[PDB]
Amino acid sequence: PSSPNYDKWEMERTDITMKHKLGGGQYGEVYEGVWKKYSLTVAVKTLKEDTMEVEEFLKEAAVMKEIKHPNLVQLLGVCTREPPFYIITEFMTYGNLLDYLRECNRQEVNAVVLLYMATQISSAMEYLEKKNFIHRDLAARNCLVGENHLVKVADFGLSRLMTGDTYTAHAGAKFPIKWTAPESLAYNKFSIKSDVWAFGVLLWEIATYGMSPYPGIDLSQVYELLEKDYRMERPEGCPEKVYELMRACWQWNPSDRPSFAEIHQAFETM
Ligand SMILES: CC(C)(C)c1cc(NC(=O)Nc2cccc(Cl)c2Cl)n(-c2ccc3c(c2)C[C@@H](C(=O)O)NC3)n1
Repeated sequence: PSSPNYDKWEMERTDITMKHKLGGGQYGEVYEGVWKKYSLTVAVKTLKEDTMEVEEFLKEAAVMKEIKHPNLVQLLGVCTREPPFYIITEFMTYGNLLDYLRECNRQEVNAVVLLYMATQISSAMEYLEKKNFIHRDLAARNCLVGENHLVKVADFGLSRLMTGDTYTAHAGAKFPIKWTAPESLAYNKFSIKSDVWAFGVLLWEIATYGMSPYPGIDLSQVYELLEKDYRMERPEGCPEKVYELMRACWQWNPSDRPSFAEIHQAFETM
């Protein structure tokens, strides 16, 4: 603290022991680490080369210092002095939520756990809304599961890392089409209300244990279908009030969609 200039986030590289990369590789340069002096497992995001990709890294770190919520990824410290630069967060032990849902025992991860996981996310988004932060890529793949069904919303920059049809072209721009609000597809602008759309698809994800949205529909077909008022059907075993919440998040006009504050209230009140 005595230091005049000072940064409470900056700390010692040699405190962290870096293990192998996470999620094999399809989540980018994010590593398992141990912060030995605390016996804490961590997730470390590094930056190689001299590069001027450096600007983004420092944006990310500056965003994360602002964000403080039990259901949002939490910055534990950084290393910016010398290469590689490090962003350090707590390791969520069960990995991403999509795979967690797909690979889980449904008796242990039963319907109340699903609804508890959904309430955690809605609460995270309530906080972000209050902060006026637009997430832009909300999806199970960007949520993380920790101990005892703790869920945290993150953003792994997955549009530049995932191969396949998750991120695709629509009218000459790139989108995770299945999570994308119609006005975002058509006008390439985003809002908290477009995150609300994403939230409704994420709900459907949770409710189906990680099925790919719009089954039976060709991707080139979703905009036209949404415009004709097609929406996904209620998943098997999904609570009536949860499906109604989905259908509200998927109102054509952004102004008819609930706020996240309202979405959380629906969870409290259901
Ligand atoms: C809104 C909120 C969910 C709080 C969030 C969380 C992160 N970031 C993050 O969750 N990062 C992370 C995840 C797991 C493990 C680690 Cl070690 C980290 Cl650092 N951002 C974030 C901020 C800025 C940037 C990115 C991500 C990604 C990066 C890119 O364009 O590629 N551009 C800048 N916004």
